[PDB]
Amino acid sequence: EVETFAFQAEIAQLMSLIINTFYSNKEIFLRELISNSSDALDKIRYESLTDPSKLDSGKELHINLIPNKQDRTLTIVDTGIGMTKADLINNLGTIAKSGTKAFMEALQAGADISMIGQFGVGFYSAYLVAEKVTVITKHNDDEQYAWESSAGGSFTVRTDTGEPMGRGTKVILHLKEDQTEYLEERRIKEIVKKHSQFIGYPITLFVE
Amino acid sequence: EVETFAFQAEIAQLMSLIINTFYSNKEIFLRELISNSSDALDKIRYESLTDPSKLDSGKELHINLIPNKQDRTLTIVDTGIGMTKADLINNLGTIAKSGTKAFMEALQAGADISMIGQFGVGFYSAYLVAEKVTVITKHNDDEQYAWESSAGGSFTVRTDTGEPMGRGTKVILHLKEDQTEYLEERRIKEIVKKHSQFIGYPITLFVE
Ligand SMILES: COC(=O)c1c(C)n[nH]c1-c1ccco1
Ligand SMILES: COC(=O)c1c(C)n[nH]c1-c1ccco1
Ligand SMILES: CN(C)c1ncnc2nc[nH]c12
Ligand SMILES: CN(C)c1ncnc2nc[nH]c12
Repeated sequence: EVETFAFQAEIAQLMSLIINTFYSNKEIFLRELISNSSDALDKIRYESLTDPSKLDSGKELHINLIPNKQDRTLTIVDTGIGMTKADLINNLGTIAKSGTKAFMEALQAGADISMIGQFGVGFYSAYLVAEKVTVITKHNDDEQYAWESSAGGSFTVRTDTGEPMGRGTKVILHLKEDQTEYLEERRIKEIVKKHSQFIGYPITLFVE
Repeated sequence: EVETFAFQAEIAQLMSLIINTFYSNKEIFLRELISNSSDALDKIRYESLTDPSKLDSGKELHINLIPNKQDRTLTIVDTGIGMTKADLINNLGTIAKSGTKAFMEALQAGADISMIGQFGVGFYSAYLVAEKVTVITKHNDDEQYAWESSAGGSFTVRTDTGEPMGRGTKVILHLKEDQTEYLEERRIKEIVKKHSQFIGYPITLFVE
């Protein structure tokens, strides 16, 4: 069963801005997603010090970058803390409303699209390069979900019946037809080397 | 009763490096502490969406910068999530060991002291400008503590019997005698305007 939800008007606005504004420096989407994964991994690691059983769903704390040309997807996989249904539908959600607003205001004031991360909404930078984003995620306290949006003002969530992931998050970027350079090994290596050099987790770039 | 603890050898190393290395761009300590406060405020705000009673210890989410020339202190106050005794003594602690190591390695490799934040140990940047740091903190689940260190390989923790703070963290920087410019309104304003422009919380600079 697939549930369909309306983004709040402000997030829809933001998504449309990212999609519509002419902005050539798109590569920053990857720094933002890697950094999102890094924060999710910090959080699970932190929680684990006071409750070791939080790691029963897997001990390795890592980030995998997985390009697939047949499918035209770039997937960022982490084993961080994962997201609950309430995060997907409500909490993220509420936090994104105020980051959006602040980010909008700063843009009017000459700030730049690359600064999206300072406003806690870097995940939406994925729409610089993706026509569709699917997010698979498993939190310890909850079941595995698939969230999905091509923007246009709505998203879906359903319980996921794919390969079970243990704990973590997979962001599957369905790339715009003119953004396939982000499937290329030397392009991804360049981008990681330039913006994500000091991430405190191993980042494995899978080959095709 | 005052408990005295030994820093792990690696944190002592890091503290000594920050204290000893010739490095003129000291102002970055303030961006790091403001950013620490911002993350503590994000965390309490996040937790509050699933448990509103977490805010019974105060609803305002803010950052105050308080200079005092008589005392020669600059205090960064937040109402974020606060720290428990276990954070002070163990958890921070364990997380700082690996950030330290990575930060050490990057420095050998030509990275710069200003990059300390990428390695989760920006709090120690306070020793660029402070001969002594006192940290007062209250977490919902625990009592109010005073932590204190002048480096030299040890720190103390005691239960604090000062003004009760509700919930949050006060970082009191006892400034080195040659670092009093950080007590000055126009200097602090300059620094906040330059490095902390987009923080998503009101930052009030108190006057003397
Ligand atoms: C990995 O997914 C996300 O970050 C996400 C989803 C699925 N909804 N809203 C968000 C979000 C909005 C702002 C920060 O995160
Ligand atoms: C506000 O205080 C701190 O950040 C703190 C204290 C009191 N111990 N270790 C830390 C710390 C080490 C690394 C990140 O945080
Ligand atoms: C909210 N948000 C950005 C996220 N939450 C949990 N795990 C994630 N992995 C990548 N992004 C994540
Ligand atoms: C670990 N750490 C950096 C901190 N934890 C909780 N509250 C804080 N306020 C400033 N820094 C904080």
